[PDB]
Amino acid sequence: GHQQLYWSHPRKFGQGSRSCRVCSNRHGLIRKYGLNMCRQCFRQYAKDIGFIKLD
Amino acid sequence: MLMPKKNRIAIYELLFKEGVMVAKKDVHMPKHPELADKNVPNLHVMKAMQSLKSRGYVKEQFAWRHFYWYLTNEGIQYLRDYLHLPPEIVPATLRR
Amino acid sequence: KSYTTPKKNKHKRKKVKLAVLKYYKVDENGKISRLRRECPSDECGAGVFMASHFDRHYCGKCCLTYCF
Amino acid sequence: HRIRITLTSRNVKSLEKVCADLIRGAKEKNLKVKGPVRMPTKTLRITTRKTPCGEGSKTWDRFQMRIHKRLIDLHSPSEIVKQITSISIEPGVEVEVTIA
RNA sequence: CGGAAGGGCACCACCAGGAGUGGAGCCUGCGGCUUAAUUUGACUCAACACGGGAAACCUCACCCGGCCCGGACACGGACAGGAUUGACAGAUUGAUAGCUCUUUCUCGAUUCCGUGGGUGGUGGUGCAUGGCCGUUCUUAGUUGGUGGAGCGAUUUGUCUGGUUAAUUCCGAUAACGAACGAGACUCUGGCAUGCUAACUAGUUACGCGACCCCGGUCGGCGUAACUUCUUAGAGGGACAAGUGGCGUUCAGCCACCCGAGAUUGAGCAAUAACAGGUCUGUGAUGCCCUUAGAUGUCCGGGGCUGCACGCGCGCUACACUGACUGGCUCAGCGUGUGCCUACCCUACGCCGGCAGGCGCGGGUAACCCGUUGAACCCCAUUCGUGAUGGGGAUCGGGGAUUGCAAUUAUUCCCCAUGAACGAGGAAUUCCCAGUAAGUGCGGGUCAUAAGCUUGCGUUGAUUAAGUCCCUGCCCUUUGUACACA
Ligand SMILES: [Mg+2]
Ligand SMILES: [Mg+2]
Ligand SMILES: [Mg+2]
Ligand SMILES: [Mg+2]
Ligand SMILES: [Mg+2]
Ligand SMILES: [Mg+2]
Ligand SMILES: [Mg+2]
Ligand SMILES: [Mg+2]
Ligand SMILES: [Mg+2]
Ligand SMILES: [Mg+2]
Ligand SMILES: [Mg+2]
Ligand SMILES: [Mg+2]
Ligand SMILES: [Mg+2]
Ligand SMILES: [Mg+2]
Ligand SMILES: [Mg+2]
Ligand SMILES: [Zn+2]
Repeated sequence: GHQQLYWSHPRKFGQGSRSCRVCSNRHGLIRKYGLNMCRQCFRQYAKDIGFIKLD
Repeated sequence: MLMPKKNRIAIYELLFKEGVMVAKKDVHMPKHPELADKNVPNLHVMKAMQSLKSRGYVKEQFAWRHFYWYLTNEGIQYLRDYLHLPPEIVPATLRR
Repeated sequence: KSYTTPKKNKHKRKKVKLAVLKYYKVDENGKISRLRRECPSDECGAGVFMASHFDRHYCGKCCLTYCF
Repeated sequence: HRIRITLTSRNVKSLEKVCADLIRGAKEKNLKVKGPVRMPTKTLRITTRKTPCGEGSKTWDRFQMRIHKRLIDLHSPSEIVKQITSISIEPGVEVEVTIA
């Protein structure tokens, strides 16, 4: 049966377990301090979150 | 979409009791957190609330990974006589 | 894409008129009875019935099975 | 009778204006207070390739986020110094208060 | 633009040098071959350890099979005498996918059938685009207004000279007044025995304890001062300020005193551009393609690792300035128990050669790991110029961990095997003071996880204070039949 089989595959780990919290994209993720957003979205939102480039 | 009508009226019941509706973009996650009283996944639905949008009953915005839907005056009039509510049974929108 | 055989045929519902006629005893004597077996289901007490084959019994909402 | 507040923020001047106008009130509320003791400031560094694709010179931003934190001690009864917990608050500073 | 001239500049140029690389083994990316697929983008600088790209599954876009609709909505149909959900056997399948087949049950307007339309797409188009990045271009360059010279395109201002890192200033002056860039600016480094303060940082005293012979040691225990060490705030500090030359005695340059510093390192970065890269970051996106036998999506397996060759970034080395084995003794950045979300960092006790395992504890952190007992270095053994105890590729057998699953060996261990390699042709890269180079430690990636990258320390030089020879850059003059130059 499809209803008991469509979500039985374990993605409890791996990069398939994770996605960008703006993009739903699976590459370039920054898990440092639980940002969980891709590198380009973090580039977009770094000043808004509060990471100031001063060095 | 196939779904019990009991799950369907639980969805519209929450859409009444607070005149908005928020859903994470996930057609795979087991159940809605606010609607844990019922056996209703986010798979079991967001697309019917899109159906209310496409009929005109809600208006949709989609932030980062989260749908938001807003009830309309066109939508309340339909939904109350879909869930067989009188004009006495009203959301927080009609009450102070 | 190319393919191998014709498509796998979908299961079809065999249309039977008055699908309750396999079930009850209708006679001029004032009686009513059940041809098939009643379900021992806990959630469905005495409402619905089994699928009495020549081999085993099956009830639907509870997916219940009693063989021989 | 001994409470301790922890002031944590990112901007140092609006942290230390709260950290000063609380102590100025605490000295005129006739207490025995220990002043600002400053924990080492936590700099959060993220170095990221600037380019969305993999083209160009290999350039990197070094984004930083400095977080500053103070401890203030009060040898005071509670309601004597429960004004300054909820007054002189600016939208940047989080307060973490303990007693025991 | 010049294999034209003049004036300057830059270790992505050169000199003087240093380490190398190109030679070998292996890692990894690219091409090529092969293949069901070996997904794809990028090809001088500005593609080639790049896409944060260390892919077992997922990722995944590629291939071979099998499910699902997750086709909104509208109209017309059938439809409670049933539109249609779901299913245990048994075949069938790869499979406990009712996926189908035979048999009947269940469920109840949620549906399904068609017709329009819509949705989704790591499909295409970066030669339609946005945003972002890179590059021209790390050099000093760029532009209005008003006035002047030209019919005009244009030019002047924006400059003869001196000077500067600088279109930086003095000065000159048909220009005058301005704007950006440069500079200023913010962070970072160095300095304060003066300020603020410290039971989550200590120092010094004093009391007690332990060991030795009144004293010495103690990160052994504890409290009266203080903030030197530590933390991080407020200030101070340095300006070519002082002296002596050089200088239109200007702008400024050289040397020296006094002193922590007489040039710390970055960030930001103009106008104009480029068919540069990205549609595979995006629910940024136009158009096109596809849309139920799907280019949607899911599951299972495989590939992205395939191997006659070529290239690039790297790691290990070719040993005695070394290797092995004991002993000794010093860091600085960090990170750490997660909305989803399972996965943290570990002190210490015991079993085990070892990876490991079994128990109790701390830490959401200047509190516990931790005084981060790091490596190199230093002292003592064994070696002895031998492809040797250099080197550790390749390969065999076994043992643990993570994982649903490791075979094409995930990783780590143990034993054994012991290859090339004797300092690398033409050629060629990076760099000048805490620099190169050696050396380890963090972070990212991470379930398992560094030959990569980004940071951090530790040890610490040779040579240079110059030039335009080479490669390029800037300004002026000049020539031009070039102008997608
Ligand atoms: Mg030079
Ligand atoms: Mg040379
Ligand atoms: Mg080589
Ligand atoms: Mg791997
Ligand atoms: Mg798969
Ligand atoms: Mg795969
Ligand atoms: Mg997309
Ligand atoms: Mg382009
Ligand atoms: Mg092009
Ligand atoms: Mg590959
Ligand atoms: Mg040998
Ligand atoms: Mg050896
Ligand atoms: Mg060169
Ligand atoms: Mg890499
Ligand atoms: Mg001529
Ligand atoms: Zn993103």
